[PDB]
Amino acid sequence: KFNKQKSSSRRKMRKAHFTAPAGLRRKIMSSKLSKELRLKYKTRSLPVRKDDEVLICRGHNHGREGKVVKINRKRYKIYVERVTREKVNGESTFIGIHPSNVVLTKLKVDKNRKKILDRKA
Amino acid sequence: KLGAGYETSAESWGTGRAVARIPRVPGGGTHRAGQGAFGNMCRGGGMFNPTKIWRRWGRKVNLKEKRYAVCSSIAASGVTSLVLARGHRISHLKEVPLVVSNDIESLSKTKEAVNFLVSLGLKDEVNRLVKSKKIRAGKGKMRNRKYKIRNGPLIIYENDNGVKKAFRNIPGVDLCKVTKLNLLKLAPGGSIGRLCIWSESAFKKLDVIYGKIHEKKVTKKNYILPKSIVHNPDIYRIIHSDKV
Amino acid sequence: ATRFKKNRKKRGHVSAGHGRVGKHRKHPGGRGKAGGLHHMRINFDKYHPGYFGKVGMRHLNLLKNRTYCPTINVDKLWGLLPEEKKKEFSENKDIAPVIDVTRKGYFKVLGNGKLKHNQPIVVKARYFSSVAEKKIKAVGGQCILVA
RNA sequence: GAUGUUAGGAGGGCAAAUCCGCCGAAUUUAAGCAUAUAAUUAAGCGGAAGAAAAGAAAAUAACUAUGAUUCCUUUAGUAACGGCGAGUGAACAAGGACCAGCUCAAACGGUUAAUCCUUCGUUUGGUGCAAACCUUUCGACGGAAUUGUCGUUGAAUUAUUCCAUGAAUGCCUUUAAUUUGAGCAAAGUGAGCAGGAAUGCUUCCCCAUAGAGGGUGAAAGGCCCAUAGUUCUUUUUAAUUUAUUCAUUGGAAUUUUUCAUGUCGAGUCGUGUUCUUUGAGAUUGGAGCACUAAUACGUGUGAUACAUUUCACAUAAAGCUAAAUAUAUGUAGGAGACCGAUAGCAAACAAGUACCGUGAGGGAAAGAUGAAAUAGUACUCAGGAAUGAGCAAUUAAAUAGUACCUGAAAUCGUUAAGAUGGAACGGAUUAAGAGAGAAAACAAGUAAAGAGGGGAAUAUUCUCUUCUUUAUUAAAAGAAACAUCAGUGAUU
RNA sequence: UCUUAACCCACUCGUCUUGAAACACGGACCAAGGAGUCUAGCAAAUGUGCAAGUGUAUAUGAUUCUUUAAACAUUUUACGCAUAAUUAAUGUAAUAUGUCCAUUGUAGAUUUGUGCCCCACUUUGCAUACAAUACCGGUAAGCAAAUGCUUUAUUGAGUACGAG
RNA sequence: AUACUGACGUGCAAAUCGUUCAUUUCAAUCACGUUUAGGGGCGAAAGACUAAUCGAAAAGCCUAUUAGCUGGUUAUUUUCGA
RNA sequence: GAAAAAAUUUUUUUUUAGAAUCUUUUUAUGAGUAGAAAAUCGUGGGGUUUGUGUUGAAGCGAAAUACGUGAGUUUUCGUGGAACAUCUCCCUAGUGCAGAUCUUGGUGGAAGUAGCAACUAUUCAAAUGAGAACUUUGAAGACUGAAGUGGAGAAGGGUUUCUUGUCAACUGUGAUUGAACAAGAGUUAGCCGCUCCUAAGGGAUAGCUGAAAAGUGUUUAAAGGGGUCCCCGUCUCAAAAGGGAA
RNA sequence: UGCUAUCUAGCGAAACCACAGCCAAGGGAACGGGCUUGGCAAAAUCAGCGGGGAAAGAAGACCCUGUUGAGCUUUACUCUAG
RNA sequence: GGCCUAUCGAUCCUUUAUAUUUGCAAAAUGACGUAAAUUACUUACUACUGUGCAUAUAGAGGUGUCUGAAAAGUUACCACAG
RNA sequence: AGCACAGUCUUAACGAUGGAUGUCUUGGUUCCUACAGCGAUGAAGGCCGCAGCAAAAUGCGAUACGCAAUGAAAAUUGCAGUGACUGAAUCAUCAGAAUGCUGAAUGUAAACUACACCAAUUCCCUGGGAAUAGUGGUACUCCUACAGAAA
Repeated sequence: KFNKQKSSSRRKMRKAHFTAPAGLRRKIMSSKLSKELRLKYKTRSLPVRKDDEVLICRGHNHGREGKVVKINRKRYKIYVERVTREKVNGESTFIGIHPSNVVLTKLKVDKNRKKILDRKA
Repeated sequence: KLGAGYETSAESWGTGRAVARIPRVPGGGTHRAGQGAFGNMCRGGGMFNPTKIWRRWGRKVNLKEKRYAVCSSIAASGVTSLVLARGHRISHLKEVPLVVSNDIESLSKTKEAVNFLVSLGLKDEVNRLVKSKKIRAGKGKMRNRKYKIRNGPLIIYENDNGVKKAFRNIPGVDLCKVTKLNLLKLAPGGSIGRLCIWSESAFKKLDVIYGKIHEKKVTKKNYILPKSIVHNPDIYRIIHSDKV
Repeated sequence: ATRFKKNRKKRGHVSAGHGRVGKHRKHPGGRGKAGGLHHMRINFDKYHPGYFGKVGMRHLNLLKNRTYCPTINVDKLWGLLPEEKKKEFSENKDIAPVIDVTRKGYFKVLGNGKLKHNQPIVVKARYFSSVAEKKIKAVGGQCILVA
């Protein structure tokens, strides 16, 4: 913006969003952190891991809480346990949720994640 | 691109075939074979006159003319009726020539800036600006023309030590340094009578500029002030006048 | 520009203001100045009388700066004074204005027009006309030759 | 001068936008055409660089002169050239950008070349993890070379001042710039309403040296990444910061005083000639050919052939050199009052591809479901099988069903209505049918009881107002008809 | 509104063409694309700014550095065109006071006056037209010891208190 | 490939088919390999042939060559008008 | 600067102009190609202004007691599912189609028509399969008639072969067929070819010309082979039908 | 006599097409399918045919015009290899 | 100039007349002319000054397709624009 | 259960047909800024390969859609394998690897996987033991150095 090196064109920014490397995709699988935890760490946002616990804030399933099943980094969908959906034949899969539609409560904290939390503090 | 609409190898197939006299591509088994080639009528044929780079990028307009426009636009900005006429909401401003203390040129925050405009009474203008943030129509938007947003206050300043940081990130509000003063910002869209907010320093410096004070013989090579003899008394007074 | 041009006036009118009989052709007289003498002679004679044939010597390597001379007429010399200086001379017949015309870039002083008679002026210049010198002497002034 | 698969090395080739060399046309223009023009261009064959080329006076001036090159502004469409027709066409000054100088050769130095190089070696430093780079003087053994390497820019001689030099001990501190990757990085996922799902609508909040941008099931400063702001780490190069003693050798610049007056690029200049070329003109540059020079008091210049002589200015025939400048190419960025899928690069795509040509070559058509197919058409019935249908079934939506957005016109199907004697449709004018509509094309007010809004009075008393409803009095508006006028006719 | 009716009228459009309904030519139908432009240099017109000047050229400067690829400024007296012309060309280049003054006519806008207005006389006389003289450069002729002159001829994109 | 100017003449075919006729041991025919390339080749000569292409091939470029000549040349009202 | 009407003097209702390219008023006038002008209208973008958006925009189809002389504008109903306008003013343009034997794409009428006309002839019964004139089997009848619709091979093609499936398209009629489509499999050399040799030939060396590119080819040679320091002596590719080891 | 045509089942084009399609006479660009006055004029079709459509092809190769060409020739002008 | 109405030719180019008028680009070419001066690189004063070339003005040499191209034939082999 | 001449023309409704319009858009485009040569240390170009299931682009080269190293760093799935409480699985960086056959192409060649000649060669182990006909070298011109030959 005030920097005149980095582009503000729509076209390039979109292209970067779509052709993103896996690490870049992982970066934009971030979610807002739950309100007391947010206060505790003074941390707005964290990248989700597969075993985390979210509350859904948008879509028809808003106000459902639950553990995260699977992440699809590539096409930008997380899967949550209580947003099941049956297919056309009646077979059950999970509804995909955009990561900005959910707020994160319980983070699973590994050594690396702890080091990141330490960096944020 | 210069050669565009003519790069392909093609010629008129000529008389004896009833087809048009225009050039056709004389290809093989593919659909280009005998297909219309060059010129504005044909598919892929390019413009009738492709654009050369030069289309009068540098025009003049005199030093005296430019100077006149700035002076006259500042004079117009002075006028209360013109400020309202330009579409600025202005009923609760105390009077249109707004000169403030130099404390403005020391401000820190966006909040202080908003409070300052509200204190002046320019709240209604700020509301109009805040509302006027919208996504543009038409096929230009995607050529990096996302918004249309309107124009409110222009702050005319001596020192950059508050206004620069304070009124930055404020929708529809512009700042300009008193020496610098651009006509395009003083009269947007060619519309005279923008709401101009002056520091006492800026206002006073303006008088010095057109006062012939300091800087030896330099200013306009010993010159000041557009000052033609076109004049009023208003017309109705002249006719009403008892002798007349 | 495009708003106001001739196509917008003539847009649906087929022969385009260029004549249904005539039918506007690529170069209907040939190029540029070609028809001179041959068939456009009457135009050249009535509008361009000095044009054809040679006159005079050839200088082959002239150079403009050798013959460069800006001139001034005597009439306008008192005008090279500012207003207060002109008033001061008008008042005082004891002293003459000296005028160095070189600072004003002039080199020859020519003789045109009237003067407010009986007032001396010193003119310093490279060149003077016969009449200019005579008028400056006549009004009680002086001419000074100076390179 | 041969020879060597001798030892160490090099050149070759590709790419080309800008750059440089040769070689080198015509269409065209003159309304024809032959000179001129196109054009010292296009094609052709060659060579380079991140820029090159040009460059340190055989220059311009005639002034009170300037003083390597390039480039811009300019002179200047001028001097000038031209079937003097068409047309073509410079230089000097000036304002600037920018400025940088120089060295071979010859001359000079013979105490025995003060030179150069290969091979073999050898060590005082310093980084880096390691690879490795980086400094560093000393010896050999070979060669080269006096058919000339090195030094030196007249020569000594005086006084001054500077510069290289080596050792010991001290000491490498603070900042500023500059430029990489890094990080950290503000407030709401609050009501209420309708919704397939808000980021919508409202309404109550806020944050902003972040209200650029993108994504987020519909328009988000406060949903996320980003963004503004900063905190560091990276590149180099400036200021600051400390020197103190002991040591040889050598050199330079001035300055005196003597003495020396040397030098200065040849089949080259020049002239004749030819052709080319130009602004060059009784030949401007180039090149071919013939003849072929002079020594600094020479000879090159001073845009008209010449003789005789000035005067001013220069020092050819050897070489190098940064910068401003150019950059339709390659790559990397940033862009846009550009195009928006028949446009725009030939190419938004599995396009320089398919396909075509013996081959040189020529060269396309070709984007869009949905929010989500980790929602992609389940199941049943009738079907040989395609398929169809469903009381069945996904989705907000399937006449959204994957050759899926919207889905125009040509064209054609069903139904309905009308028509129809060798065209068809139209204009002008009424008709009868078939459809649509009440806003001018009627109904102000009053009483009864439902819904709202206000104002005053001191959240609620008084009171003013507009819509629905029942019935209950007006009226106005247009069209008729006759009478009455004024204007205009015709009649007897 | 649409729809037939019936009465009256109604010849293929475009086209080049003296003359097209033509036995003149193009057109099976529909969709989309599809043609007086841009630059250079010149001219008049009009607008606009300044004026005997005008145009900041190239370029420098900045607390100009999302916009800003323009906008702003011109050093704590370059160049274009216009300011007098003429001409092969060296050259030459005043309408003159010897109250800033002082070119001559005739029409002619405007102004003064008279006898709550038109007037008829007078009064002043722009612009412009139609002339007139000068004078400057060329060219003559006449003279001629050049500050070369001269009554008198002619000629110029001339000049007669600047207009660009 | 002489004739039937046969069939065909929106073909089976950018020269076919039928019938007729000429040629057959030599200046014979056929293949494969080879040579000569565009104002050039090659020609028992017809301006023949040179890849369905020839009184100057094909390819690409100069090139958007040029044209007193042909065709086309797009909304409305109003005005003056050859 | 006050006119009328409704009520029952006093209440109510209608109207009540000042935009100097504007408004009131009068009189005259109205042909039109080539051609010139003015006033408008519409399209893309930009600045400017103040609006329209998912209780549905643009777009589109059908229309509208609609407005304007007209270009057109506006609206209703239906579709549609995302962005849309600016007449307040003004810059900007690749800006307005019936036509070019226009360009490109789609599509009709012609028309169930032209047509599916070389090469003597097929029949009967069965099998297969949902379905058989043109698949398969059998029985008849026939033809090609060894210059063969037969064997082998070259060029050229390139898995077309072959087995197993198989029927969306194609197989100009049908079709279960197939040189079509899908899956697999298949080509084995001391002795058969190439491979070796030279020819007609091609490319180079040595040279020499040519700015180079190239043109040439022993033509001013100090270059490859055999013997035991001598003797020969340009090289190389070129026949799948010449020569040639089995 | 064969093969087609013809009719059926199946398959299935194209050229072409302003709009089309009854005549007589007149006038008119001096030869009209449409114009004007007359004759007249009744569905839908199936098979033939070449009167007419001044039928189709394709910017008449004829002829003429161009300060467009090209091939060829000379004691046309001007060059030029040899 | 010819009794009148008829008896003729641009620019560039060539050529010769003419001038007390000019140029050939830093200078000069009659002439040390005329005076003085001479310890000399002296100082004044002079209307009429080398070859060659260039001008300016005035005629003449020519353009009869006569407001002024240095210009023959041919194509039934032909191409193209109309 | 009856009633409708058919055709042609026209009209409206509702569709087929077709892909226009509108709306989009990881694309073009031009300008400006910036750096800017690769090659016998074998390039570009071209072939031939290479995926567990793998055709075409992309990617890569017999170690072949990843190796090593680094920084991120827990997943990866069409099937199937694999890995995680950080040198594996995933990405990006990529400085160490490797580097097919060719191609200037250079041993002679060329519608050849043809053909010479000279070196035989490679690995393991600490100065010894095993393997393989495999692997190299051998163009033309030039230069500097050396050599024994000649006049």
